[PDB]
Amino acid sequence: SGVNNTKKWKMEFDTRERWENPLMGWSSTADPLSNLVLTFSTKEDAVAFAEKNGWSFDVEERKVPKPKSKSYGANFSWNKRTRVSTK
Amino acid sequence: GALFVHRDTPENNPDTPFDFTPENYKRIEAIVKNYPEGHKAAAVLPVLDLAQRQNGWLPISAMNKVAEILQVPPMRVYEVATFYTMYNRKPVGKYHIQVCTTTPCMLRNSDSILEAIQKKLGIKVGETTPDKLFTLIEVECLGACVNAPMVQINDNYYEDLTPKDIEEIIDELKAGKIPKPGPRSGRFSCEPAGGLTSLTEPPKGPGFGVQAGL
Amino acid sequence: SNLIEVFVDGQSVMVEPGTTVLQACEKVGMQIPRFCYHERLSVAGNCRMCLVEIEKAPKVVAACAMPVMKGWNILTNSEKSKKAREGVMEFLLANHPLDCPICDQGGECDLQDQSMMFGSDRSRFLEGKRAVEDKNIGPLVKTIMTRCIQCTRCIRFASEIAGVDDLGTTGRGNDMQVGTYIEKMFMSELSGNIIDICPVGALTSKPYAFTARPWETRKTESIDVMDAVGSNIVVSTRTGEVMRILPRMHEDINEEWISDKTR
Amino acid sequence: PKKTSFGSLKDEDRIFTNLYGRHDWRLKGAQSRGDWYKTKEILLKGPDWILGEVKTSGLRGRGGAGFPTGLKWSFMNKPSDGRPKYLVVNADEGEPGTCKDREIIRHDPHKLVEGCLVGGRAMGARAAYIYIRGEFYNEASNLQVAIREAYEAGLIGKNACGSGYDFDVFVVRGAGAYICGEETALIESIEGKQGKPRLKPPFPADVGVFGCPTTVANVETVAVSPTICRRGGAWFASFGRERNSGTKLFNISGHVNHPCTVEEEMSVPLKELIEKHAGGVIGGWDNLLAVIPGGSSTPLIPKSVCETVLMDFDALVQAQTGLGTAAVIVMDRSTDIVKAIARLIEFYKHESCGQCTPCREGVDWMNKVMARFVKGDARPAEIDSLWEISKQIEGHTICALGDGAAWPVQGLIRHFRPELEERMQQFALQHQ
Amino acid sequence: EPFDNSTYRNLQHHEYSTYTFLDLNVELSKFRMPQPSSGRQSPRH
Ligand SMILES: Cc1cc2nc3c(=O)[nH]c(=O)nc-3n(C[C@H](O)[C@H](O)[C@H](O)COP(=O)(O)O)c2cc1C
Ligand code: SF4
Ligand code: SF4
Ligand code: SF4
Ligand code: FES
Ligand code: FES
Ligand SMILES: [K+]
Repeated sequence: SGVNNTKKWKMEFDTRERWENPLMGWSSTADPLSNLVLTFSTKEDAVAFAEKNGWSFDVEERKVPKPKSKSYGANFSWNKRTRVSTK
Repeated sequence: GALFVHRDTPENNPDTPFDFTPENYKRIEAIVKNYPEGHKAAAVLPVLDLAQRQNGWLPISAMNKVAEILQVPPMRVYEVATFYTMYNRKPVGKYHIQVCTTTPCMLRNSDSILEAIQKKLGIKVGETTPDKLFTLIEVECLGACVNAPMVQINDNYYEDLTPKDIEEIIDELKAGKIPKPGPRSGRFSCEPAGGLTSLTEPPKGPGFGVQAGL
Repeated sequence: SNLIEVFVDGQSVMVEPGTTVLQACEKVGMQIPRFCYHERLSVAGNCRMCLVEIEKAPKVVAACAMPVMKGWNILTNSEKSKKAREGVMEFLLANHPLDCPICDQGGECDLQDQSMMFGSDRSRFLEGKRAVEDKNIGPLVKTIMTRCIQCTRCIRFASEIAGVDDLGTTGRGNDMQVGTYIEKMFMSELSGNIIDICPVGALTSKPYAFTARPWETRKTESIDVMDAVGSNIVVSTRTGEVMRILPRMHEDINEEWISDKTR
Repeated sequence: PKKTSFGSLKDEDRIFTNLYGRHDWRLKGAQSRGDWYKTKEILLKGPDWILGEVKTSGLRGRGGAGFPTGLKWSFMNKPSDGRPKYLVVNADEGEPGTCKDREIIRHDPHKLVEGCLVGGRAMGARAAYIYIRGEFYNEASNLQVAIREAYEAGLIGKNACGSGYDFDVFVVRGAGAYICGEETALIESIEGKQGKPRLKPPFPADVGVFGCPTTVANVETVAVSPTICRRGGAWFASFGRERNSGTKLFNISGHVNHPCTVEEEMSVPLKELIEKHAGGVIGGWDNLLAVIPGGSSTPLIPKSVCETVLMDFDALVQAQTGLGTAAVIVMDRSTDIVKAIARLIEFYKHESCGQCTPCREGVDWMNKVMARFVKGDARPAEIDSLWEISKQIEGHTICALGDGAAWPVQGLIRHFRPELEERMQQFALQHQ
Repeated sequence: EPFDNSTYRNLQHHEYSTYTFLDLNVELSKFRMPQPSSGRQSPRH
């Protein structure tokens, strides 16, 4: 329920092949740029890194919870069909 | 008991025979019309009590059936059935032997009365008689604390009891006889044990110190 | 116009009348700890962790179900607030079973993080903990009911978002068993969402069943294709396999729920 | 000019002229005792006059809260938005030691139903919801047949006492709980839901039963209302202390010679009450160990303070307790205070609402620790922790019963801490 | 007629049947008023 991990822009690279090692079942890969994420304060600063390092980037947008309206009085209404059946 | 996960059983199965008498149905409709429409589910508690009167305990079929008469989801009836006190989710004896051991009620040695019932019936706290007439189960403050340790026999109040006073009361119920619900002493309802210290002279009649026409 | 001026930790915020206290401090980043208040769900105040110190007030207030009005400074970090946070959380952890080594929610465990942030570092409990029998309500949701603490989250979700009025509470006191009473089978198109709204590791994904643990898995974002709504999902993968499918947040698309078909 | 002492309330001034059940509790006897007199003008004068004498009387809360009835009922004086206004009467009698309501439901029912009618007229309410405790069966039927008699007399309902106002009366029997005594649980229990109290403010005056403007009131609080308006608030303000005016039934129980209840002036020296009506604590006054002044929730008080302390809301407050419901419970010297408190707080555990975290986890935890103290297996350090968790319970609960169970623990600690300590050393000695 | 403070004439509660509560509740149902309407039949509607 906490929202501390959704306050910093992060840049990550695409996933590549993950084959199992013959000797013992492993997750061996051959893409060095696999476990490399980078935190960024704001989006324009994050993307400024991408062109500067010449990486074909894809940008999403900062999804934020829309502001809701909560009222404990609604749980017991006279006519409105929002009367909670049990607390 | 202290159980709250009902398990379907040969007697307490969802198909357990339960209904409401034609006399009963006109009582539920009286309960329903007493309460405003749009909130008729408020009548769940009186109806659930009424089912208890009809068939004693409350089988799961009885709780399910009253749920359909109240157009209420069956579990919502389940919650209120297993949250209150006199709703008997399991079969009980013909006379529910209730006793209070709260501090204002136990200060006058309620244990002696409770022990006296236990030895006379040969029934420990919680279980019922082998003949299924009496069930001695302890309850909290029932409301008559100003009197001596009292017992709630099924549905009537007996007060001012004594380790001897329950004895002849119990065997009265055993041998098909009801006693008089009330204090077992000279005190009628709540009067002082030594006599009367209030309401001595006749009360003032209608009309005393009315200011102007009111 | 209509905006009511209230203060949080001294700083003044501009809030729409009827705003709850919890929302007001959220506008500045202060996230009051919670266990019962879910934004998509109703408000119940059963959590008793959102207790916060009102300025020049004698009584700690429940930040969730309280409409804030003007001339109030929400003393989030006050000593009175922290003591209330400490008090109720110790009550929460009193009867939690020593399971989270094996409890699957270990790693998310909304109890663990809040204990690591708002809670003591030792237990003064000297009695025996209560144990609660498990109830089966699905081959897809596990129920170690002895762990969960007075949900009102499972209950509201069933009665508001899924409509299935089968989950409930049974009894009072310390036990007050939460479940279905009779042996019923909680199936709905959105039944699986009780798993990710469970702060405690009682309602857990039965197909998951300790396949992996949170820190080791990598989360990638995608869109489900099982339905045509197109719910945004998070495909948690590790070592080259998919263990869990989690619902992302997209509001208008899927809120934060996904169908059991997609999960 | 002012009453230096208090007590010996005039018998004519005793509001409940049938509290002992020694007079006809039917309609005919009630009106023969002053009931149902000039209700016409009482209903005709409107809420403004009815509430005016309530302000003049300054009736304090008789249900265990002590809140002034005046402004509490004044919250209803407000134009209707469409939601019908209701009035409910709390008759749970949940508190151990409470018996005052139980007797006066059956002994003078018509006075109570007339009390609702006068209260409802000021309240602008539509229907009366007297929520009687389910165990209270015979008295509930006694009150209901009284309502039928009043209905046949055309006193309530259609054209109440020929005044145009229409006020219905319903007797709803509960299904057994302390918690239903709480005002929001009573609303929840009436609504057919689980008897779990709802949160704080949305207010009952705004959102009450079925989401309608309502206000709970103790049975005695509305019982005195007719006698209030007929004789004015000047009746009630004459007796009692400064903002502790009026009279009240006093549930004297426990280790006393004559356990009984009695209507008497309030703010009376506590020694006078237990010595006059109860004939002193058994074994004499010196045999008294502690007194629970009103209700279990209010902390107990040792005899060192019981010498004088007047029985009124303020006087109990500096006595580190409260008047509550004037349920006088008296322990003697032979009484084990630790055992009595454990029995008291074990009752709270059984009658715990279960909703909120503190009162559910803490009170059950209070049971475990306090049970260990009674046996004595505990260690001396745990005494203060019980105090700490008691403060954690206090003020952190939706229901006031949590604070109603923390106070007895605090009262026991503050007044008899050596008693547990020596009892604690006794266990550590014989067990070795 | 004479004032006698020695009788508990409240004794009709002794011969009270279990059904009595609802039994006489049925009979005054005539002496009631039409209950207010919430509009919708039930909160589930
Ligand atoms: C746990 C609990 C139980 C209560 N039980 C009762 C009761 O049995 N009778 C009562 O009159 N008030 C009781 N009250 C007090 C109510 O909150 C409320 O003050 C009362 O119903 C009406 O008080 P008033 O007449 O002063 O308005 C209880 C409160 C709590 C918290
Ligand atoms: S919920 Fe599970 S992971 Fe969290 S503390 Fe309890 S047992 Fe441990
Ligand atoms: S599983 Fe989660 S939501 Fe359900 S009762 Fe347990 S803690 Fe509460
Ligand atoms: S404090 Fe206890 S009695 Fe009060 S609402 Fe919470 S659980 Fe119920
Ligand atoms: S004290 Fe015995 S009934 Fe409350
Ligand atoms: S967040 Fe749980 S009580 Fe407000
Ligand atoms: K979970």
